[PDB]
Amino acid sequence: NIPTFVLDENCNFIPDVLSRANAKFIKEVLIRDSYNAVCLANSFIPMATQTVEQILIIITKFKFSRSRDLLMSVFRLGVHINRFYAGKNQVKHMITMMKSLFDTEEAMRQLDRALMGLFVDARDNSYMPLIALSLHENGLPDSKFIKAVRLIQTTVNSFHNRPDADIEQYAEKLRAYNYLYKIPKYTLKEAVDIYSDNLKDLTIGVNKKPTLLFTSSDDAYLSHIYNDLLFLTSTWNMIYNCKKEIRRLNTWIKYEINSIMETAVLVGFQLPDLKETILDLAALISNMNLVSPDKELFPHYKLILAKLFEICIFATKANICILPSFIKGHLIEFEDVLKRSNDDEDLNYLLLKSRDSDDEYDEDKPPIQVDPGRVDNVLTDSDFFNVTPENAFSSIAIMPISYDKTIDVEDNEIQVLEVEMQSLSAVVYGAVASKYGLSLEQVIRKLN
Amino acid sequence: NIPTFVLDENCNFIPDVLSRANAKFIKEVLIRDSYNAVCLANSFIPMATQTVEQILIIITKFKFSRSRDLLMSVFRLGVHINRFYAGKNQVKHMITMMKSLFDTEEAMRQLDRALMGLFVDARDNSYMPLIALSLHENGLPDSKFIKAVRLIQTTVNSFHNRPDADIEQYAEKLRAYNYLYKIPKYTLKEAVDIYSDNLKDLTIGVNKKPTLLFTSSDDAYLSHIYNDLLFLTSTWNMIYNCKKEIRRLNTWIKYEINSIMETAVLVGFQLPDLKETILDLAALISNMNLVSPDKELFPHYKLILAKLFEICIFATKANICILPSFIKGHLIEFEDVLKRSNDDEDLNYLLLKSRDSDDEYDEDKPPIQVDPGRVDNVLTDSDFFNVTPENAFSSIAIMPISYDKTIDVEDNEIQVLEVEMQSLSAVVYGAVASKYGLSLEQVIRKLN
Repeated sequence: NIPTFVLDENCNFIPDVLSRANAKFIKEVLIRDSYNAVCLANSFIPMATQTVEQILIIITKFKFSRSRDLLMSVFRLGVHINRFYAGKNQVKHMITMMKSLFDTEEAMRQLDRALMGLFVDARDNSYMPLIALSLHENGLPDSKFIKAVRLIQTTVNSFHNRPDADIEQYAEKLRAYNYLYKIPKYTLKEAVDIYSDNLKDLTIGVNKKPTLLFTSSDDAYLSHIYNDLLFLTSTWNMIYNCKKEIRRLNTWIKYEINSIMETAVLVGFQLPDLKETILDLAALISNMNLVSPDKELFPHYKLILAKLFEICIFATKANICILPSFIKGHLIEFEDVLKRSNDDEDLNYLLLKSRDSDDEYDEDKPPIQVDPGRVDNVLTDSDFFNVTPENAFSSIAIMPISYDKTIDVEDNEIQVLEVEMQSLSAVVYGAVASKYGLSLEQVIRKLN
Repeated sequence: NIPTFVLDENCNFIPDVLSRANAKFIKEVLIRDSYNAVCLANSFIPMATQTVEQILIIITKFKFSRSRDLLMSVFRLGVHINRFYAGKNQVKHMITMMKSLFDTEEAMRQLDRALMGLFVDARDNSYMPLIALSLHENGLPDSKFIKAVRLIQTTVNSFHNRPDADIEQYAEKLRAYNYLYKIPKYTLKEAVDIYSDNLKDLTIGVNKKPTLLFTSSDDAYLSHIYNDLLFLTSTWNMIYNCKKEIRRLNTWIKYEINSIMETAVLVGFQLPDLKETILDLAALISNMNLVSPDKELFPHYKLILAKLFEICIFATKANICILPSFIKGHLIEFEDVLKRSNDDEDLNYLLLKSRDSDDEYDEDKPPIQVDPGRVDNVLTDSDFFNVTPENAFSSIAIMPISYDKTIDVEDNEIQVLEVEMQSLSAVVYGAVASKYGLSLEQVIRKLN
């Protein structure tokens, strides 16, 4: 389904948005079909946010399937940010090009004359505010676009409308370079050919004013203006919806960025070497949230995405299984076991194999991993945890981690219990203790 | 790459876990490569949780990509629940089979005799705690298993060890029906063939006592015991880890189920006809959470999985774009706009275009969708929302919805601001109002 003209060596990431190195990382980790889908979803073609999501399928090669959960979130975010940035620059140029059609009195009077010609039998003068005065970036939201097109369509009894056979199928090419564009009911293939070039030009950002039929000749006057107005209104509606979709991307991005902070902290539980990277990430997101409501956030997006790719690359090279949901589930279990634990039971007993465990063979004495009275710390498993000796005894990056537990329903309101987890660091300390054969007290004693 | 024996028409879901209609739904919405991967990930082959995840890729046919976000979470959960159930039943049988090898006094004396023979030159009696007394379901965790195999390996100085040709690559087939099994350094291909059969039977659940080479032959005795002890210890280590992984799945499932409640609520924003289904889901999850620890939760898992599939099937039939992350992002933006608004700006003003908005054409008066002073309510878009007239004036299923906003860092500690969102219901009544040509006031007055 992928058009060859959206193929790109950098997966269509703008240099200002993502580094060459990071763009290469994406090609390294995805299977061919997924890479091609990302190319299309990240391409110059205007599309609604839901269309981006349908196309965007992120599938890693088998090698990197261990860190899919992380890579998917980050890559998705990157596509959103890229479309946001690219989109803004694109619609700006579209506005400049479409505005230039009638930015002189002579061009406006030409349009005035054409409108007068087509609307010669009009019931009233509604074509002025609905069409004539709405050919700008705020002029034609969906609701007003529908009315404008219906009004144009009433003028078919003022000229001999003889649509080309199969013009509907013929005009389908007008979405080749633009999936946001709503194709109106054109009548002339001659007109559609011109609008095809116009729309392609608008997407590419070609420095060439749009062509209209009624300003290229004098022939078949009214049918030419009829099709031209359909083009003008649909294209301005498309431009309006570009601005709307850019707003929708911006809104999503801010939430994706705030929510991924917990993801990064959870990754840092599996790979504590990332501590400084994660804290740097937190500072970047803090600075982003500090900004006044009116301002442009892209510079923050750029830095944040870069920092997120640092985390992905490291996590991928570590070759452990990055499963933030699995880790959080086990942090919850740890707190629950701790909460129900007895008083001849400290964290050392709960988190760590006893030193002479391998001397125990009694079946009624479950070893620690299957003992419901102790903790199966998945971070003692080499597939879920690694740290260098240099960072083994540093504090971890931490933020408040909680989850809401559904406990009742009152009519339409679901009741929950917030479970705040405040002893999380212990499982990481327990992982270090296990790796290096120490007690918890010994590990903690690394106050430094 | 998928083994032939794991291909299945119900995606290897146990009937008691998932209905045949729901298994068919899975087959309907996934592409073939994804369906086959799910078949393997959901198969009787013992695997570590991380191995399951590496294999489990959920890819929808393009027709269903609109709801991929929901389907991915529910199907993943389903596989986890299935593996938990199947796994518990399977390891119980494995234990019964392996236990039956030495459950009579005559069988025990034969083993003791075998043991003394092989360990004739042992330098202590550690073969008793490490091996003889650890042939049970709690006997051989990884740390002990390593020591046990190392001890067995020392006995090659007590017999003529001439390992078969090409045995270590030949033994590779012992993981065909078991990916959790650790393959030890066997020496005899006659041994490996017996163990291949044993392991295949164990995974399938064949009511047939395993075979040992030293109790089935006479020839070259000591090398037979040597291989048999490697089989016994590795198989019991595998059984122990089965128990461990079952516990890991159970831990993960509880968190997936609690977290998906919010996902379901968000889907209900887009599809309020699901309100009663969502409130029933909350009651099921509440019941599950009520259960004292640690009882068997599968009856609850079963019901909850079936209720989630109801949500999936309805959302998919609806053919709208189900993006909980996107929706939550826009709930957050609505809150912010609401907070920034003044007393001249009521919800009706913030959420709905004015009556005569399509008469307005001034460029310097941005229409509602691109006006930063008002809300672009994505639920007025037919791609994101639908409801039947019968449910248009029912209140939505609601739960507390919050997000942590990262605002500062000090040392290793990340500081956040909890943002709890009130008035979320208004975006739905705003969608209803827009859908049916009503004011917000006209909607809210009709609510109970």
